[PDB]
Amino acid sequence: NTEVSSEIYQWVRDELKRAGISQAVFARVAFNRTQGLLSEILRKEEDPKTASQSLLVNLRAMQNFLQLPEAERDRIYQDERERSLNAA
Repeated sequence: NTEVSSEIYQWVRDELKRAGISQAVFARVAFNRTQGLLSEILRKEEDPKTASQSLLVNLRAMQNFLQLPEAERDRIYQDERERSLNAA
């Protein structure tokens, strides 16, 4: 109804295939922490019902990001090279 369901994992797969970006990006914008973790979380696909504390927090952040408007995600997905260097 309004709880953390398996849809969270399915959303990430759909968002990644729809948007068309690397895991490093979606992982940095979804839940900044450490690369490679998203792989283990997606591989197991364990439901929050039988998930750990650290796991529940991961899906919680991913949900808020997916719930946010596309306009916001677009600005985040685009803005990557904030420190755009210059050629002398």
